[PDB]
Amino acid sequence: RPTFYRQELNKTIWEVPERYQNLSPVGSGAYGSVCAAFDTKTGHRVAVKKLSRPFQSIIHAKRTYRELRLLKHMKHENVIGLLDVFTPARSLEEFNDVYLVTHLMGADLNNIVKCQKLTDDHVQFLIYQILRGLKYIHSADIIHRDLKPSNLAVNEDCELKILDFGLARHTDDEMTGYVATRWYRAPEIMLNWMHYNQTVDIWSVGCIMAELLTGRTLFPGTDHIDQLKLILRLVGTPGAELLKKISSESARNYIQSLAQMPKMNFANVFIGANPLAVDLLEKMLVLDSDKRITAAQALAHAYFAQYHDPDDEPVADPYDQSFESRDLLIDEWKSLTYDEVISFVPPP
Ligand SMILES: S=C(NCCc1ccccn1)N[C@@H]1C[C@H]2CC[C@@H]1C2
Ligand SMILES: [Cl-]
Ligand SMILES: [Cl-]
Ligand SMILES: [Cl-]
Ligand SMILES: [Cl-]
Ligand SMILES: [Cl-]
Repeated sequence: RPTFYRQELNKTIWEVPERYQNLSPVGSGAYGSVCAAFDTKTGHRVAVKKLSRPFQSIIHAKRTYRELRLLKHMKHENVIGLLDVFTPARSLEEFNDVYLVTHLMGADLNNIVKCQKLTDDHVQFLIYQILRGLKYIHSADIIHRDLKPSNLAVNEDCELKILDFGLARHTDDEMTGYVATRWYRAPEIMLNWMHYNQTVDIWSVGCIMAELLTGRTLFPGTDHIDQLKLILRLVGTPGAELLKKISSESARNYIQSLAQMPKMNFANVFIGANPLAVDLLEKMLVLDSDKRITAAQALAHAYFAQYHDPDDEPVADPYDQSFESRDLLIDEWKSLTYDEVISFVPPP
């Protein structure tokens, strides 16, 4: 067991191993506080995330377990990777606090795309890395669900990592009105049309790739309905085949109230873009999710000819998510989380 020291950082007590020095607050969502630090063991500038009220309810306790299981599994260049997890507790009986550690990232896609100049070569490399990471995530039957520019970390050399997996956190109010939180969402999940699957992430990659090419948001809707009208104007109103797959009758009833529109010409929307970029956007931005290109199929598209290497696009170990259908008490979720903290093995 390392030695721990205590310090108060913006109204909060932090108890961390001596290896972590020069702690300084970076911010706080509603589910945690984050400090920057120097790790004397690895020599990395690290990002440390402390959880707020991890075991306050059954919902919160299960979310804490879900986040720790997911972060312990992900071992890929283009996805967030765990360096450490710790608790100052010496037993299950006094266990209350969880701390998570990752290699530090100082900016998102918004920081590097708006406030710089992107060649087609930059767009190829950034979208290649997102799809390399997604092939790995999807091979473990994991769905991200919340891909958007603020959840993609990018460094000086244009190297990219996916972070902030959807842990089923987003509220009704967070998705309301003129908000970036909704602009990258597939229409089947925005309006609860049907049981969704991993194809929802490919829709989000299409919206991100269009925005890198034009410098503008693809579907900046003022509300759920305005956004659907923007989507259907580009990709066309649904045919009988997709309408049958919408399980919600009221959702089906509303779509059928809209005047029929054909799919637009993408060469006339994305004026001047590489024709191979236009062709890939047409294969991602398909209304019927059954017919979208997969991450594994997209990596072999001629747009990425420069970067594609089928011997260096790895898949994940199997990931058991049977806990998701399990009904347990707070103290049972807390015991499972404790076991995952003490069994952690750091990377080499
Ligand atoms: S290193 C980082 N997030 C990791 C958070 C985390 C998540 C899990 C465990 C530990 N730390 N985020 C950078 C700060 C903002 C600017 C670029 C991105 C967003
Ligand atoms: Cl230490
Ligand atoms: Cl990482
Ligand atoms: Cl504790
Ligand atoms: Cl964003
Ligand atoms: Cl597993």
